[PDB]
Amino acid sequence: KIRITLTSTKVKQLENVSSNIVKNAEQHNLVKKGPVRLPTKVLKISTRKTPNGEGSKTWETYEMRIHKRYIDLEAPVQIVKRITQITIEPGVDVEVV
Amino acid sequence: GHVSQVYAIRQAIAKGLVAYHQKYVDEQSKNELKKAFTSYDRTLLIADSRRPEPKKFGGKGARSRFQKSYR
Amino acid sequence: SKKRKLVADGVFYAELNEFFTRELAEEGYSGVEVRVTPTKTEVIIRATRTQDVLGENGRRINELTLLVQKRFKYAPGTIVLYAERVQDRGLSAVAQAESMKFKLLNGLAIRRAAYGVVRYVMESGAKGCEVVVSGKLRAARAKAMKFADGFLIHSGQPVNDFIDTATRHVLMRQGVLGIKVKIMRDPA
Amino acid sequence: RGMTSKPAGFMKKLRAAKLAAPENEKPAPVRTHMRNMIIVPEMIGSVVGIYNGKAFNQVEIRPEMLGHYLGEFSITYTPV
Amino acid sequence: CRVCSSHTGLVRKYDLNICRQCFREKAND
Amino acid sequence: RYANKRFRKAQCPIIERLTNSLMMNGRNNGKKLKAVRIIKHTLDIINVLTDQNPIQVVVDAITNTGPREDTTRVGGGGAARRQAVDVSPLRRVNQAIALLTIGAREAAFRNIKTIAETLAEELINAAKGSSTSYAIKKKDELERVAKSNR
RNA sequence: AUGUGGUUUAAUUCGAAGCAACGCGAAGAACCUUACCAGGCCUUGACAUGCUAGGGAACCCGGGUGAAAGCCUGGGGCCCUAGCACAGGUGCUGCAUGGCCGUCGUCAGCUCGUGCCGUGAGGUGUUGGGUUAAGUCCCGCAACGAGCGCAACCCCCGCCGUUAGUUGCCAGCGGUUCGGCCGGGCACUCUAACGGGACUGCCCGCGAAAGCGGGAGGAAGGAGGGGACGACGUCUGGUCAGCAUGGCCCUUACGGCCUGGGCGACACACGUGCUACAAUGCCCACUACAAAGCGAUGCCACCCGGCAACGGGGAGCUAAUCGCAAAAAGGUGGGCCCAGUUCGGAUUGGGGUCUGCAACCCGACCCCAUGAAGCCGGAAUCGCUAGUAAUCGCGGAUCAGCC
Repeated sequence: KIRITLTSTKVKQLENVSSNIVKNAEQHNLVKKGPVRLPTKVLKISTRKTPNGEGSKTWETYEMRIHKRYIDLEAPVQIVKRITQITIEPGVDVEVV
Repeated sequence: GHVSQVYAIRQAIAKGLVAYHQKYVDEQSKNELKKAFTSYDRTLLIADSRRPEPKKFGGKGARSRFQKSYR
Repeated sequence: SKKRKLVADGVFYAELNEFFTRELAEEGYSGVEVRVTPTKTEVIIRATRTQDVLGENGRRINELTLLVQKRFKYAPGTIVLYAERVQDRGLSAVAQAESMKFKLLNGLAIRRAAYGVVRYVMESGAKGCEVVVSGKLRAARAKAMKFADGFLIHSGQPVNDFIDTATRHVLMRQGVLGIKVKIMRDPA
Repeated sequence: RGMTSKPAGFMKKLRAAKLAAPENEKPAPVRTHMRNMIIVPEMIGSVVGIYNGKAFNQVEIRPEMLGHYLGEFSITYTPV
Repeated sequence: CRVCSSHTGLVRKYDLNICRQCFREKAND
Repeated sequence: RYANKRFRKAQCPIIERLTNSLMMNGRNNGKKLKAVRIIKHTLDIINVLTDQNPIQVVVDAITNTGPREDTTRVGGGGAARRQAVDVSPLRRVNQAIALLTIGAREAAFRNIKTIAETLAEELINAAKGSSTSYAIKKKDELERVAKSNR
């Protein structure tokens, strides 16, 4: 039951990335759940532009929508092998349970 | 809230009525329940996009602006 | 990255950039991209003169890369050091700016130095370019200088300009004078 | 009014006041910003000047006075 | 904060920047 | 002026637009519900005390309340004379409804948990069946002012 | 309540000053913070590499004076001194500056090229008529076009669909410790990626045209709502007190530590606010709909002791799966009956909880008693054009606690 969480700013960067992981693991584990979408949350943050330091007076508003993708892979085995070396795109941050 | 729900339900019953039959739902949604040139009769068919409204700075409410005085 | 040490992970990058800018100046710094996974950070410094960076037969690249490890211990993790050549330094706003900033330090006619830079940039590629000099021109009363050619128009307007921007400072006995270089390239 | 089980008192004056205790008392005052402190008996007899924010007011503290804050003794607002 | 050392108001997470200013500054380029 | 006239959804009980307008006049703080209730309860009040159907009573009230002529100030060569003038049909309604609610609020009688009786009594008092009450006074007073300075 | 003027004070640290200073820097003043005041204390120096010379040289424990620093000194047993090379100051100057910010102003302008007019500076274009949020567009014209700007291209919110389903729900069936908990199911909500949709496109009216008015459909319109994008410049605008930095000034101190006081003073003046003067209301009870947020010694379920604040105990959560949380206005039933009142809660007496070394000066909270002014506000004056104003409650940053 290896839950994989793939998050990224770009929708494509994930579709590519998460898709790769689906195909690879297909080789040494169960058959993956398939890239599940998980809705995209947008965060609006109004804060000091910089951290405590210069221009505490500064502000600004930011909106950063972030995308997610689970594609769970139950019954693990040499999934790890196909996954470990295989990754590509930067712009993606993946963390696994 | 109960008010919001009243609107959502109102829309629901408006939409379902259309699926059952195109004919019944008329002008707001389909024909008479359905649509118009400009002003909305009831325009039950539309989903009121209105949302609370963010508070803009420099203004108390969002829209509401502080009044001026002789000061 | 990690909630706990995203900041820590970040501080290091500044640390790395700190040395590179100090050392690599002669080389002609343009940008320092930093990619990372675990204890193996990328750092691919871009330079006009890759030679200056590398050293002879790669002797300098060794020292610097080694210097990096001192700062980046095992905890930061060993890091590599890729270097790519900048095709046409003339295109890099950072360089173009630095280029002018240096001449100003020399005490060259600023207005002319500006024309030349716009010309060089304009001369090789670039759909449009513009250079801006701060004040205290010729150690004179603070002023501002301009110069531009080609459509910076269709740039400045955010819509996919792809305008490289760069600022370069210039310490001087008289005082600091900022330099701005804008280069317009094919839009998206 | 009981703040908690242990009465708080900042150490700046305490450590200072008590040292005076073995010699005896200290003539002249003391001066501490720490109006926040509660006064303890060792304080008695002493004269601690408290900070209005403007200045330090001489407050002789007597026994009836102990449970108090010290700040209670130095009023911040003046009619002036 | 960490870089500029402006104490006045640095976010903890970055724990950097002069304050919001450098945070915004670094972000800007 | 303020904006284009927005059309108002007719009243749920009696699908009369004018009624909704009246209700809007009553409401404050967007408490649309309390506002509707007060008007409805008043209508019930109109039913018991008076044999007539409330809808008719109200409409008649507004009619008595609408000013035909109003005086507006204007600067002539000397002093600002108050020129008498007709009132728009749109304007007359807003004034009538507004004046009713105000006069209604004016009434001493505090009946029903809310205002509802004052509205009920006010409307009847307005009717010209009974053309009295504070609302009508203002109306009569304005007209009187006009044509005074004919 | 709060900021300011002023006055007062040992000091009430500093700055900000018409719009664009005054709930402003302060998104957290009891000590701290803290820059002020009182008192105790600390010169090769609080830090760097080094020189000549006399001297005790590692080090460990006391006393005198003191606010502390420091100074003097007793003394078990690398370092001091003399001469030499060489930190700290929120102390002044924002008219020496960087940076950043406010502002006119989200406002409609500023120009070029060629042509044409003029001896020339320059003009024409960019003016005129209609229209627009707009130098926006239309018609006109010795002008014809163009560049920066406007608009558009980008982001968030409105409606629909495809893809994806560990979010979601019996929608739909079987079970239940009846918690969507279990199997199951992607429909729905949702999550995030992409696609559609609005263009005065269609209908009637006026117009030369742009377009103005009106109507239908539609979630939505005639720029649908909010951002990014605030131009060249103006104010010798604001900040050396965030930081940076030229120059000037202080170095037993214009530095540093500490305890205490002050920034919380008041005869008064003003700004911004809160609560309210009540019946479209107040109180008690019962009962119903939300969003966006935050949680490690942190949110605190539930149980117990207390009228209560809160204390004791303790589950889960590591947070779409647990907690903050109750939503308030609202609906239902009762009380009040027009009174300074079951309005209104100032002020004051007493008891007490909690944080914190410590709540006199000078914390918040609870319970009893007290129960003020206030019955709608002079001259004058402020906000807002729709999901806006008005009204109701909820969260957060700072943060021990909290004004």
